[PDB]
Amino acid sequence: VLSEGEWQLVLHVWAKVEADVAGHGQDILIRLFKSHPETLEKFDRFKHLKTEAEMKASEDLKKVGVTALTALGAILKKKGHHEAELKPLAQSHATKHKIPIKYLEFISEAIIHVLHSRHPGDFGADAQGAMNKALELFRKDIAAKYKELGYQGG
Ligand code: HEM
Repeated sequence: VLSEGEWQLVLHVWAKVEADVAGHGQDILIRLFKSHPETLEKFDRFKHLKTEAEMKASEDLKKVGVTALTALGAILKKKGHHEAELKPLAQSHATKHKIPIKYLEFISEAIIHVLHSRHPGDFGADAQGAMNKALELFRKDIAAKYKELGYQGG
């Protein structure tokens, strides 16, 4: 799917994320919630967080962000050979929480935005394209695992 060069650009910027998984996770979630507020409804433990400062102060939100970016990091490092990592995540998202593919599109946008905000010198056009392809492949494979479980992802 992705070229070896595209994967290298993906994993190069991901190494920058790993310098501060918590801070990236916070900014991505807060960007997702501000750009698409309906996504905040999937997090009942976050309903009382009304301001950006309250979200940044919530260790719970921070930990949830770290858990997400950790799983995505492990998937990206498989360079497309991620069935074993993607199936449990698809099941969690399709049976417990029911997350539509469109919401995975929303957070992908927030991921790209935060990465370019923090690392423009390591996230120009070729790298953005590479990361977009990797996230597209993630969403496409999650969608197929969704259907396999009987959840159509809408
Ligand atoms: C790249 C995108 C995402 C990744 C990698 C991801 C990953 C994860 C992981 C690893 C868990 C923990 C599951 C477990 O231990 O069984 C989780 C939980 C969850 N995810 Fe996602 N997720 C993503 C996107 C989203 C989006 C966009 C939403 C909602 C808008 C969402 C909602 C949830 C919820 C509600 C939970 C359960 C956490 C809790 O309620 O305490 N996720 N996610």
